[PDB]
Amino acid sequence: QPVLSEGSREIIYQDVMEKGLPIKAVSAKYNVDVRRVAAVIRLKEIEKRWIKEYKPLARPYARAVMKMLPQTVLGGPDQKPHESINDVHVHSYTTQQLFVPVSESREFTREDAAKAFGDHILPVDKKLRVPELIEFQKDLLKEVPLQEANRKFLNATAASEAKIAEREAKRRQAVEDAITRVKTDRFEFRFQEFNAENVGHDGRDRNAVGWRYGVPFPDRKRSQIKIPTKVE
Amino acid sequence: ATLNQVMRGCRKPQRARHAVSPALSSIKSPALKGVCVKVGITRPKKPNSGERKTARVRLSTGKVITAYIPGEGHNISQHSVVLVRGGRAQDCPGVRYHLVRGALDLAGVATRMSSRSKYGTKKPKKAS
Amino acid sequence: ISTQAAAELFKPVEGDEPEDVLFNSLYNLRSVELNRPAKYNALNGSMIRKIAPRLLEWERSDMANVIVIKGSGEKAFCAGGDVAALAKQNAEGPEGVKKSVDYFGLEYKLNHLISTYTRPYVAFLDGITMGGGVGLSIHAPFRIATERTVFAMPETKIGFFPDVGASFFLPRMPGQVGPYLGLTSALLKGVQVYYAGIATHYLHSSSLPALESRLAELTPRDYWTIEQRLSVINDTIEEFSTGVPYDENIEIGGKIRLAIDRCFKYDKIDEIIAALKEEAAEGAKGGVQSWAKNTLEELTQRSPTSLHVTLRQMRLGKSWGIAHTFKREHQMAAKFMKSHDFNEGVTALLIDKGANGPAKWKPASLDEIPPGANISEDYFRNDPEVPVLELLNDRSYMQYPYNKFGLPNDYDVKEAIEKGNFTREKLIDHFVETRRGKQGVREAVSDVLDRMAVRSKGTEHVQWKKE
Amino acid sequence: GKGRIFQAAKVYQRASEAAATNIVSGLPPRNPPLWLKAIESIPPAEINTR
Amino acid sequence: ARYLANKRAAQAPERLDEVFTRATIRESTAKNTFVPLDPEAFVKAEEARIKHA
Amino acid sequence: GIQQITNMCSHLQNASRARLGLTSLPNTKYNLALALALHRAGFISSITRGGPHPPTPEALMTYEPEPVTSANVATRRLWVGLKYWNEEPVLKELKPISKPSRLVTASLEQLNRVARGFPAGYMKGLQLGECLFVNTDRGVLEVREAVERKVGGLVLCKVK
Amino acid sequence: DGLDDKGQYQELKKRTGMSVRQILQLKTKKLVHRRVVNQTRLGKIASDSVMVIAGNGDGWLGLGMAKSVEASIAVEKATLLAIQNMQPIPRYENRTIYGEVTTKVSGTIVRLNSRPPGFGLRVSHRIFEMCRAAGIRDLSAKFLRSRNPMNTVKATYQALLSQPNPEDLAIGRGKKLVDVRKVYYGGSVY
Amino acid sequence: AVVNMDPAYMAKYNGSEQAAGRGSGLSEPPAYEKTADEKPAKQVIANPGRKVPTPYEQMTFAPLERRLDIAIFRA
RNA sequence: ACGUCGAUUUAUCGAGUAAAAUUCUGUAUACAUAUUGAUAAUGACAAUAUGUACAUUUGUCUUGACUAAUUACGUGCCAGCAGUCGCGGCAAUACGUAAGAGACUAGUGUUAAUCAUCAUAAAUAGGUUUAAAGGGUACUCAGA
RNA sequence: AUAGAUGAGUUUGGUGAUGGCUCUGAUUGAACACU
Ligand SMILES: [K+]
Ligand SMILES: [K+]
Ligand SMILES: [K+]
Ligand SMILES: [K+]
Ligand SMILES: [Mg+2]
Ligand SMILES: [Mg+2]
Ligand SMILES: [Mg+2]
Ligand SMILES: [Mg+2]
Ligand SMILES: [Mg+2]
Ligand SMILES: [Mg+2]
Ligand SMILES: [Mg+2]
Ligand SMILES: [Mg+2]
Ligand SMILES: [Mg+2]
Ligand SMILES: [Mg+2]
Repeated sequence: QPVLSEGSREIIYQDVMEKGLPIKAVSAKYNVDVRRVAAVIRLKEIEKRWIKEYKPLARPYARAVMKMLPQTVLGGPDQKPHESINDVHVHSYTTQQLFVPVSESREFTREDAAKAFGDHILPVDKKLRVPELIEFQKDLLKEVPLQEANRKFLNATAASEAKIAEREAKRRQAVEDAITRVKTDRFEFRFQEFNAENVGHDGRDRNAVGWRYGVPFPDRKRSQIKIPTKVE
Repeated sequence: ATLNQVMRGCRKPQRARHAVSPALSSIKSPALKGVCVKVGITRPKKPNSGERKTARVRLSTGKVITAYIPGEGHNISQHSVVLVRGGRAQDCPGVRYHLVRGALDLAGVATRMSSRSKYGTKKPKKAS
Repeated sequence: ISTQAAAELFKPVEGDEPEDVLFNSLYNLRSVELNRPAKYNALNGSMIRKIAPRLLEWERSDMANVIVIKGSGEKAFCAGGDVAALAKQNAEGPEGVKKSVDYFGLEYKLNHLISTYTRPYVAFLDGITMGGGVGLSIHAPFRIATERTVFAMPETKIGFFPDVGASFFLPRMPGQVGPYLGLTSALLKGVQVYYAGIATHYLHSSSLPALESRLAELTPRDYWTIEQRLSVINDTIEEFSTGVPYDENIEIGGKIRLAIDRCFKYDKIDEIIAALKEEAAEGAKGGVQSWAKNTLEELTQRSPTSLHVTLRQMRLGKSWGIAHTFKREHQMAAKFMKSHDFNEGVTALLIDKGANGPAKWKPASLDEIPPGANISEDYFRNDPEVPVLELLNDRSYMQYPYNKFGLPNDYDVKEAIEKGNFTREKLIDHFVETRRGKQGVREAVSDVLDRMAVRSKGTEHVQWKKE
Repeated sequence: GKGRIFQAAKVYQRASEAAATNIVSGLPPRNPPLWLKAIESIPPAEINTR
Repeated sequence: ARYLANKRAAQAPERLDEVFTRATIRESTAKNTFVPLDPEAFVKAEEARIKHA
Repeated sequence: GIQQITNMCSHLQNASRARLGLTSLPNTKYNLALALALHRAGFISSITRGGPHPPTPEALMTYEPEPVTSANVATRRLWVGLKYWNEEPVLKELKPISKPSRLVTASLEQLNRVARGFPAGYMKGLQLGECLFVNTDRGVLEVREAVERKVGGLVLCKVK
Repeated sequence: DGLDDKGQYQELKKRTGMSVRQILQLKTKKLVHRRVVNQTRLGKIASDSVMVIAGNGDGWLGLGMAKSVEASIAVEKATLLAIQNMQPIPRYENRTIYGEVTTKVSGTIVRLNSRPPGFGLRVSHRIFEMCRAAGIRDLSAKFLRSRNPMNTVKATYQALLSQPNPEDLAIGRGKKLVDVRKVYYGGSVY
Repeated sequence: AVVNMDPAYMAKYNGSEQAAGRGSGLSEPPAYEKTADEKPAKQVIANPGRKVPTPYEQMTFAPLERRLDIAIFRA
């Protein structure tokens, strides 16, 4: 598959940082996955650090390798989209072969199909990473002026990022409110609060805090992973 | 069987199957030590023919069994402390045990080059 | 109209029997049985509100491939609407008159749906079919008559007019038979309904249960055109034909048929009766003195207003579309509830069922109406207080899309003679083989030639009479 | 159960399915039997039903 | 909340598309389960007594 | 009782195995409720209670039965019209689950799992064409009709 | 093109009506190979009975059985006899069968189940060859009563031809049989 | 595995047309009849590229792609 | 190293990118420093981080089918192999050597045991004419 | 927790059944032999 050009990576960076456009709009604009747009910015930020710290870049290795891989320059010359930004995960519940008997003249919609697979399943209209595109397409069917539909799309996506940033803000703010940092001569003790009664109805609970009493050491079991699972 | 017949306990365990090495299977032991009472020869059954080297061993438990001597040539005789392991000589009735060749008194085949672990033989030690 | 829009439009109103209609769904068949034999399956609001939702629902399914409508008893299929109830409502002030106006809305809304139905629609005329029963049948591509069938529109006798779709079906009928059946309110029985043209096929009353079991087996492909689907059913209905009677002859044929075309071609009732008097008078070359004299006695015993009004729509009905017809009939029938003839005729001949004497029409006779008077103008002027009928769909057509499954009429025989040079007997066989042996083609075609054809170039050529 | 299984009432169904696709994938199916379109709209009648 | 939702579904109206596409079952068969005493039981017992005698 | 449902399940199998157009059943409230459910699912064609002789075939659904009093209750009988399509019966198998020796009851959590081809309890997942009937407080419903109504109950039979 | 100069495919070239180069593109496999014997007035006569399946790989499969005194002549008979007995096998989304099927052949009962995509061919060796040759990719099978090498193939091949047709079941009951998976993704996902 | 869904189809249709007919969808004529008529039939309503097989078999060794030593070799 | 060895059609096929050699890294570990287990104070012993430095073994089973993998020679129902079926009686792919091949590896095989295989005690979920299994009989308390 | 359900060798002149045995999978607070 093709790879973003060296210049294309800058077009994405200069768009999210300088123009401050939402990542969703940049993803839909260039048809680049939101997970890739976020990664390109992280990698670009490191380059700014290296260039700021006067570190030698691997330019000879970069130019030689970029000539061996197909590329997709963004901007004016947009011959094809980079990848599919509307890929939905195949939920195991939706993989079942179900032939539900219904009346001969029923209007079986995607909403009805989600309930058939399960009562807690959502339709594909809600599993998209940029669900604003559907609303944008619904405006074109009504023959709404194009650039006006683009205006609503930006406001919709721009407003959706605020809500996300607002949620994580309150979360992080509520996580530091439960920590009591007491400075001492050597270290800073961090006393975290928690409801010690949330141990389920029989003491067994995944999210409980403590070292479970009635368990022996599993170090002698096969396939006992002892490697760091998460580098946070 | 109706449900009422299953309440009264009609599903009893299947009849036990005799083990290959009862002396070892009974006490959950992988091997047992014993003193040879007799070292002789056994005759194979209908299809096979030859002479199988067998030894009447008295295990530490007290039972007397007939073990098989694997390999070519043995150095055990009356009043020899040899180790016994499970197995059987399929063409010899009554022989339901084997003898480890790298055992206490039984010595492994000296001129063995293939599958030395099965016969308790040390490496030739030529280039060593 | 969606499902909800139909569920809330045809909500059951108080007084509606739960089992007025009996619906059934077989493999490919959807039947509609009118279950009211105590009253000869007379249509009413309760019975119409149950059929409209089903028809709209079956139209959204690709499983239902053949729709059938039939009666319950062994005597009647649908013996007209409940016009007797409307008479009482009409005498309860203006608001009580609008109740009847809304009833005709349901009827016309249903009959329009049947006419523009997007699925094969069959109708078993196993019994008397009058009034509302004619609205559910004439607009269908298949109308099966039987030995028990009795067709008639006795609406001019009660002061009313041909109610539903008669202003679209009768005018574009071979010859002047339409206006005759409407004005005179003739009575056709048995195979005569099949020869006249009202019915498309003719089966026995006992072979209908076997026809349904077969119609349910027919499984058409989703890519077949509506034409193919009708062709498959037409061929199936003809497999159960046991043959028309051997002695029964065409009632309206030969002399009588010609007389109808010579006395029902004018636009004034005065001229029509004037022509009949000549035929009735002995010595006329027609030879129908018996029929003519009987017809006059029947015309002088009906509301003169309905005659003028009925004949008026027969000439205009030939210029309207099926959709525009129902809308006009709505405004047309709405002014009859206010008139005096309808309220008098219904109360005198149906509620009183022959008591107190005959109905007394406001104009005692036609001669009373002076020649220059035009009483047919008021009944064709839409008023503002009556909203225009809002049909369930937007389909319409000037001519029937598929009305060629019945016996060949004058229209089919004429064109066949212009495209070719068939002979007297060679032309009859052309229709027989072209019709795949349909019962009655040899007799029907022969009758048409005997009336509207001559021996132009001896035995070889055959041309029409009117030059 | 000695008698053989007669599938004569399904010749159209069976024959039509065999003509929908070609054995050699990627090629168009060959022309079907000349009778497949003759009885297309004449299905058998229900039999063996007391 | 979980109670009202469940109680609401167990007492919900039938689907319209499923009411307009179901064959009719006469109420004389699907609802006349009660079997009342024969109204003519007394008259029949008197007539049966004469016949048996 | 439940014994009537087992006799009814086996009878409808034998009737469809014999390719009979009509079939009779004892007139009981329990039998009628299951019959209506089968009709609401499209497995049978008609339902009508009458005498020991079947009604007129042509006017089956139009046949108006007489009142069921104590003078003729012993003779009443339910007449169901069987269905056959494509050289095969629509009601081939009617394997029961709840027998007189044991009444198998299912919970809403289990019916949700069985309705999608996954075993639960003493039941097995439903496949293409199969249909399960459950007796609940809201009448004899279908396993999928009982899932929308959020109720469980006695499992009567399984139709293939 | 010199491919078939033995004359074996000539007769088959007429019945099937297709090139010889295409007959070699089929997936053939000798599943069963029995050594039967018949006692006659001239001593035992030992024959080889072989069953061979021929499949196109995209929904066509055929089963052929033959025997002879030579093991080679028997395989050629079944091969040609299996390529002319090919039948279209319906499959859901070109990857699995419709619903569950259970067939019995004289004490050998086979039960086939349709599994979701990506499940794989978690079946025995004989069922793996047939499914792999017909185009089936996700399936589960179990032998309930007996595991006869021959009757297990006859039952399996007979189950693939006894799948419940969803369209016929629908017209029989008068109700739709909407496939949920096709509506959820707006089209079949092969 | 994943499935690509375009918003254009989601906006116009709601998945009802996929159930038309008998549940599986409206049937179309066989292949030996379509081109026989010079006119092709109307396009079937569905998402673009919605009949291509997905290669699940090739994902047998996907878990190995998550290791840190393999990821370096693939970059 | 335009060398060595193994086979064998004496010119073909292998050992073989294997080795040597060259270019890098510094993993376990060693040493050194700092922090830390603990604080009011107390460190038995060690962990963690950083820096520098070092390139160190093969072993075992299998090879008729089940079951992935071959020849040659010797022995001749002998010696022996074997989980099941079985192999060996003078031209043995099954025994014993040699080589090759298949596979696991600081482990590898064997023995013993448990679960599953086994719907092979079947509540879910079996069966009893001829294959293990219908009681000699049905009146009948308890019980279903 | 919605992917989870699998066989193989061996009775017969031969076929199809019934029915055990063994193998294939995982494991041990294990032991022994060669390492
Ligand atoms: K033996
Ligand atoms: K009738
Ligand atoms: K068995
Ligand atoms: K007995
Ligand atoms: Mg070796
Ligand atoms: Mg280190
Ligand atoms: Mg092998
Ligand atoms: Mg060995
Ligand atoms: Mg043997
Ligand atoms: Mg050897
Ligand atoms: Mg280790
Ligand atoms: Mg006794
Ligand atoms: Mg006895
Ligand atoms: Mg014998």
